[PDB]
Amino acid sequence: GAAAPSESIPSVNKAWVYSEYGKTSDVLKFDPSVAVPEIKEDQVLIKVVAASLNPVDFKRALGYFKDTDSPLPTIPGYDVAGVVVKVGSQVTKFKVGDEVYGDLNETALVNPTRFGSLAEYTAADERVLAHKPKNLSFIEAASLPLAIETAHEGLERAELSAGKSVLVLGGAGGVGTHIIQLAKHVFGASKVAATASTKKLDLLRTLGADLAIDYTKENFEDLPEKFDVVYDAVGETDKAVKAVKEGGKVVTIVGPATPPAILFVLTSKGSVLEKLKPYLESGKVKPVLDPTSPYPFTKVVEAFGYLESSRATGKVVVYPI
Ligand SMILES: NC(=O)c1ccc[n+]([C@@H]2O[C@H](COP(=O)([O-])OP(=O)(O)OC[C@H]3O[C@@H](n4cnc5c(N)ncnc54)[C@H](OP(=O)(O)O)[C@@H]3O)[C@@H](O)[C@H]2O)c1
Ligand SMILES: C/C=C1/OC(C)=C(O)C1=O
Repeated sequence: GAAAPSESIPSVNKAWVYSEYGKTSDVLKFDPSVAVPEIKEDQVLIKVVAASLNPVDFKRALGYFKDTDSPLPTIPGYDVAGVVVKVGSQVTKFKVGDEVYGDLNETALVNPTRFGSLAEYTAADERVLAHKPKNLSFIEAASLPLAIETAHEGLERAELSAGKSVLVLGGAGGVGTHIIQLAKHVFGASKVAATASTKKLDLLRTLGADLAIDYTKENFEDLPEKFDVVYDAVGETDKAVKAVKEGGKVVTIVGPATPPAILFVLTSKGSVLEKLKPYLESGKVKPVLDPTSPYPFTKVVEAFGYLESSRATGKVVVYPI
């Protein structure tokens, strides 16, 4: 990884952009000539290969955290996978040519970058990145970071550990599919239960759920079984706190949290991806892609529309970029 010739890195590129808050179907526009971000000293520039969408992208675009957002206009997209093309003077972990992936924004809700991953090139902090596992495609790798890190962090916050039981509310989405796999294969849960609708129960079982609960037919909180950990990924903490054992832990990623449940917002860290590398290399934890993935870079508006339906199974990914 010698530096790229400087004239080989463009100063403008194609990206999706919005200049005012609103629905993606109204505000999200293709711009054939936006600035490539200049990197800071602790960042790398990446040639984006694939990007995933997350609900935060559209909630952000609606203006839900405008008071702590970065200035408009915005190029959306948190998740990235691609190839390093430039490294800042303080970077030590990556060199030009490294294949990398991560969630760009250390703090999702406070000063996320203006220059997101739905662009041909993007700038990323060294600290949010990890080396792409050789056995994963760029589509697969881009699908992972925000969701798998949120799954991981919520399970750690809930103190999950070997032999304990866990109930996952929303097992079939970007986050939930990882909550199940991590709980079973990384945290050593003795029993993993999870909720989804009728046609998604077999998927939950395939990912490691011992008990798949159809929420459209029955109410988990009325079951006599109670769990050491309940991880709410839907926003049902009122009910979640009824399913936990005394002294157990309930976490949510959708607020507000009814005590004793806690809400948190993930911190994006490349070190989490690195910790999980061996599970990703062995296939014990797999990426989960929605059957409609990938969407071409021309179809980003459609990709958001599908995500906004709340029906995605695993991840919506954009490729080729
Ligand atoms: N606080 C944080 O750090 C953080 C980080 C990431 C995400 N989030 C938030 O967490 C939530 C989940 O994000 P995500 O990326 O996993 O979303 P996602 O992929 O859009 O979730 C879609 C899935 O949700 C399932 N679902 C919807 N309502 C359900 C219910 N009542 N019960 C069980 N399953 C249900 C759907 O399955 P069915 O079709 O079977 O309903 C679908 O498979 C979002 O609100 C997001 O904004 C928070
Ligand atoms: C990615 C971060 C998220 O944080 C909150 C509170 C959401 O709803 C998100 O999607």
